[PDB]
Amino acid sequence: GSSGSSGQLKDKFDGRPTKPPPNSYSLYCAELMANMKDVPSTERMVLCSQQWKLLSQKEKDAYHKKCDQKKKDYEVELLRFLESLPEEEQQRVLGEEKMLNISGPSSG
Repeated sequence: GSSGSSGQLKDKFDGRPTKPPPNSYSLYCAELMANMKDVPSTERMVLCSQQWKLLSQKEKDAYHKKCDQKKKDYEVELLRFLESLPEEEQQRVLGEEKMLNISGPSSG
């Protein structure tokens, strides 16, 4: 059936699950650009800023669910995958992803 006709040069959908966006803002950016087929990446990126500024709270909240939702799946897809790999493997993945739980120098 599908023996991999073509490949990629990122290698993101193999080592780790679907990486969820940072927040609704960045998420909407990809959503708008995907719809803005008749708009250059330069206009799209700029549009996402305006379209996001005009969007109401109820509208922005909708995108928030998608972002958070992606995190839920990312955790599961990452968990089922991690456990699937040995300690050594889980260590590398855990020492790169688990270490970065969305934080900086300190909570402040």
